[PDB]
Amino acid sequence: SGISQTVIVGPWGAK
Amino acid sequence: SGISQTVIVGPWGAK
Amino acid sequence: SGISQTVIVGPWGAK
Amino acid sequence: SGISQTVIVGPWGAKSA
Amino acid sequence: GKAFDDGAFTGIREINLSYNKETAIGDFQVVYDLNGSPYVGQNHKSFITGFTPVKISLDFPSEYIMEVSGYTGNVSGYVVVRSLTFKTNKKTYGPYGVTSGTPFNLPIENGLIVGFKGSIGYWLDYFSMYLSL
Amino acid sequence: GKAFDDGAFTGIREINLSYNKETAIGDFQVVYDLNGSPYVGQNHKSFITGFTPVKISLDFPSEYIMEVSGYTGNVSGYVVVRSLTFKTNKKTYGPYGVTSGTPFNLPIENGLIVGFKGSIGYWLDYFSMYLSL
Amino acid sequence: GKAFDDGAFTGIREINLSYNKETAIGDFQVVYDLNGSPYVGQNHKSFITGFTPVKISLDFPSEYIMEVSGYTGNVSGYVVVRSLTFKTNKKTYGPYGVTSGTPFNLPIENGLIVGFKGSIGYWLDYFSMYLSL
Amino acid sequence: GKAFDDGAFTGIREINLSYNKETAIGDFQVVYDLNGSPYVGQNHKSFITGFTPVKISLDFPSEYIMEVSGYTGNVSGYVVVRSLTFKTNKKTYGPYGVTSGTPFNLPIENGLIVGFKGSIGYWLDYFSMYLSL
Ligand SMILES: CC(=O)N[C@@H]1[C@@H](O[C@@H]2O[C@H](CO)[C@H](O)[C@H](O)[C@H]2O)[C@@H](O)[C@@H](CO)O[C@@H]1O
Ligand SMILES: CC(=O)N[C@@H]1[C@@H](O[C@@H]2O[C@H](CO)[C@H](O)[C@H](O)[C@H]2O)[C@@H](O)[C@@H](CO)O[C@@H]1O
Ligand SMILES: CC(=O)N[C@@H]1[C@@H](O[C@@H]2O[C@H](CO)[C@H](O)[C@H](O)[C@H]2O)[C@@H](O)[C@@H](CO)O[C@@H]1O
Ligand SMILES: CC(=O)N[C@@H]1[C@@H](O[C@@H]2O[C@H](CO)[C@H](O)[C@H](O)[C@H]2O)[C@@H](O)[C@@H](CO)O[C@H]1O
Repeated sequence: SGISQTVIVGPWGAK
Repeated sequence: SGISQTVIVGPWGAK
Repeated sequence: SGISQTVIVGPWGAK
Repeated sequence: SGISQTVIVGPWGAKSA
Repeated sequence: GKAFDDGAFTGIREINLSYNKETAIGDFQVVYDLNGSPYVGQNHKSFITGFTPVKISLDFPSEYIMEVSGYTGNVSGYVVVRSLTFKTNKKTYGPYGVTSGTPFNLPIENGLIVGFKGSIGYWLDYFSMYLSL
Repeated sequence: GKAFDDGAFTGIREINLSYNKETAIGDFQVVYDLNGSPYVGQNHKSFITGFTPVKISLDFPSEYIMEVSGYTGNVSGYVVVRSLTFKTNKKTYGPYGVTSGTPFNLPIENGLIVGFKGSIGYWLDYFSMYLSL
Repeated sequence: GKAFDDGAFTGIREINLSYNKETAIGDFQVVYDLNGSPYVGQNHKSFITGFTPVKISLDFPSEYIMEVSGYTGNVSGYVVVRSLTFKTNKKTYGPYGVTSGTPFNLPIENGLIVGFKGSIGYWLDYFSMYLSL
Repeated sequence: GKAFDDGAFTGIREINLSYNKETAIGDFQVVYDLNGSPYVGQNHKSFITGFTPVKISLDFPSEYIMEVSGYTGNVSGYVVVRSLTFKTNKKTYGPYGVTSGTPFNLPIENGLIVGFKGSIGYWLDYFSMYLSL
């Protein structure tokens, strides 16, 4: 709740 | 500037 | 959830 | 530019400028 | 095509689009959430008509899109978006259109889609998405 | 007082507030920018009358607020925001109200104020600001 | 003094500062979190010594700073940060230094402090904070 | 394969990967920028050898990746990333690997890639990217 977050996109490759 | 920004991904389709 | 977040500072005034 | 940005509030203390 | 840019909002409440089983995506309209209230976006329409309308109503702020996928390909000499599929944390909506051409997908591990921009002529030429936390 | 929360927008175009040189800040209303279009915010009105109106029109997009300062103090036993000052990259608007009490200030090195929330009874009880890049 | 800029990180794990009950804040060092691992920041030191060291160890991830407040005033002719108080969701650490001069406070409703920048000569001259979601 | 997650940083200064013109992408390592300082990321290696190494040295801060593309395909029974191409605002690096299979691409109109996560066995199984302003 104290850790900063970031936008993450993906995976691409093996599902 | 006074205009807020946001991440934008794409385009997908016609270059 | 699906509601986008924004940093919010305050408040200032009474509590 | 290739440097990531962040909101920065302040300064508090001596006048910087 | 005619470019459009809805800008960024707080979330997505409903997506209205149209397609033709023999061509591609035609119209595109999003009902966004704007600080807890619905905001009806412009209806970005094709230069032609004769499309089948579809309404994707999400149970906004519990339901949200996690992956957008589809196919781009030629139609009458133009590269366009022929199909789109929307996968949420609750259900999969689609595919709408023609699943022919080159597939593409934007899976999101963390973050939200909060806006769209693109261009539509006879069909949806291309589109981009605004992402935020 | 009655709580209010405008939410987050794209920027600020104009701020309309009222004050009384003997008491505190009263009405508060903002015209925000919403992806290029003026968004007329709700007028958050004091429970009482007798205030003096002030219109702060910014040269949106080039002009934007860099610092918000003011004073919080006691009025009739209620602790409220007595004065407000807005400093932009072009000019200083204010002080409006009574510059007496405990000062506070929020200077911004990087980022933008994109929304306001707070509470207003007879006067502005308190307020918070949304910040974004 | 000498300016410093730690930049932005993932969070804050520990803060090490020093002060003198007769003057102001002296040294300042932060142990940040960097993607789940501790990152020891540079120890920004005063040009003089004789300060009382203080270690503020947070129960990272669950404990985080919700408000930073303090006082700025003159010491030997220089305007400096004389006192600092950190309030987390679990405890209040402070006040360290001299609670004299003009107050300032930064309460946070949503978001996190992820970095610091400022300047220190004989004492902490000024500082700013990086904020993020 | 073995999963890795570098986390998020301030930018990218160099990418060190390996490939085999007959199979797919192998090793993957990144030198990120951490608030002005090079951060040497862990070298995520393939379980096997025989790869050709490549060093992509970007002119950080002026040069940054604007589009990542590649091909995914079947190699010895596994779906892996066979090719990768990085396009910046100054040059196009690649294609590295085998341009066979199904292409994919992530163009960015606004924002930066600030980190990578994924998995590597004999080859690069899959990967994701952290995005930020
Ligand atoms: C009925 C009402 O809203 N009255 C307003 C005051 O509100 C009270 O305020 C205190 C704090 O100062 C506390 O929040 C009480 O629960 C609340 O009812 C206050 O808003 C004043 C000043 O603006 O105006 C009315 O009297
Ligand atoms: C030479 C030096 O660094 N002196 C320190 C002071 O710094 C000066 O500070 C003023 C403001 O008070 C202004 O910014 C000058 O440009 C700067 O050189 C100051 O840091 C004091 C208090 O800590 O210590 C030295 O005197
Ligand atoms: C034991 C090991 O990690 N072997 C590697 C392969 O991994 C397997 O991958 C599949 C998917 O393709 C699934 O995740 C299995 O559980 C997993 O063991 C794979 O990484 C290949 C290609 O790089 O190399 C090894 O064979
Ligand atoms: C005149 C017009 O708008 N025609 C539409 C097509 O637009 C052209 O599209 C290409 C790319 O495919 C390029 O951008 C060119 O400059 C445009 O004029 C295209 O939108 C087509 C498919 O929807 O419909 C035509 O009406």
